[PDB]
Parts: sequence; C-alpha cells; structure tokens
Amino acid sequence: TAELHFRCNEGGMADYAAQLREVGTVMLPAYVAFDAHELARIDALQARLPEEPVHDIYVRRIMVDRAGERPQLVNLPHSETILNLLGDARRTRFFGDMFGTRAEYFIRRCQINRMLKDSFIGMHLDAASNPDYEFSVVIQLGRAFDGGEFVVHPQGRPPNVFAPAYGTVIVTSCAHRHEVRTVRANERTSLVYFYSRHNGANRRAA
Ligand SMILES: [Cl-]
Ligand SMILES: [Fe+3]
Repeated sequence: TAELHFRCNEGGMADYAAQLREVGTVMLPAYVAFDAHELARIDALQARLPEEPVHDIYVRRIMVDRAGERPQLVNLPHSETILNLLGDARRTRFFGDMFGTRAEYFIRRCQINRMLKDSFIGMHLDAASNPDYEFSVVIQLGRAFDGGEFVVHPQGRPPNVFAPAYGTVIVTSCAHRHEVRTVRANERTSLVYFYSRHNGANRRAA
C-alpha cells in the first residue's frame, strides 16, 4: 500500500555508506563512481562479448561463480579489461570506504544483463547463488527505458524503490530480497557484480 521511493544520494562518502548501513541500498548519481568516458569504454567493450539467453533477457558473462567452484574469468580478453576498471585502485578505495571495512574484498561474479520489454526479475536472494556474497553493485548502461525499477524488500519495512538512469550505480546488501520490476519500454542494460571477502570456492552445494 506504501512504497519508499529514493532519488540518487546527493551527498558524499559519509552519506553513501550511512544509507547503505541504515537503508541497505544506495543509488549513486552519474558520474561519481565511474566517469562518463569510462562507462563509454565499458559499453564499447561489453558489446564485443558473446550473448546468451537467460527469451527476454540476454546475458554477457564476464566472471562466473558456479556452486562448489572458485570464481573464473570467462570470455577473454575483453572481460579482463572491463574487470580491470572495476577493480582498479580508485574503485577499490571507493568501495572499501563504502563498505566501511579494511578487509580485502573480491569481485566473484560479473555480467551484463540486457532486459527487453516485458522482462522482469522476480523476487530472490543473491545469497542463494553464494552465501558469501555481501554486496552487489549495479551500473546502469541503459540509455532510456520505462519501468524496470530495482526494488528491495527488507523484512518488516516498506519496499525501497529505485529508478535508475544511465550512469547511476546501485550498491545493495545481499541480505535483502530484491527484484527488478517489468521493463515497460525499449530495453534495460546493466553491469552487475558481486563482492565477497571469501575468494575460495563457492560454499553453495553443487
Ligand atoms: Cl565524468
Ligand atoms: Fe540479485
């Protein structure tokens, strides 16, 4: 009956980490985390990747993280170039502060999701793929679309609704169920990746 809609956080690091802490999700405005020319590069690079259906959602894998296995680079060489940006010193410091820990974090899984009109992502928990995922990061590469809100459903709270634009970045804790609502026009393209302090094998049973 009631849903809490969020705009991009207009503050700084102290504000970003506090919203992630209290709310569990924060949306950063373009182009704080990744500069526009960097997103332009990522966009040119991901196009070169092989696409597979997963048919109203098409997925371009960069890094896979199968049950019982350790994270694996795939679709070389352009996957690694994208990953190099995601894990460079600027981003490592940026998300290190964002998460509020000195501990080393690893990017375990990473892919481009291309969602066509009338696609959606039903309710789920990222922890179900890997119980050690702590945070998820989503970069919006979709130039223009309707619908497609990223919705988080924390236990005993109103849903938190995020409408993302090109260049925005959502950071969210994997402790909350979440979903993407129906895409209502053109297509919605996002780079999604997952952070864990564990770099060993995925403890989800295969
Ligand atoms: Cl910029
Ligand atoms: Fe998810």
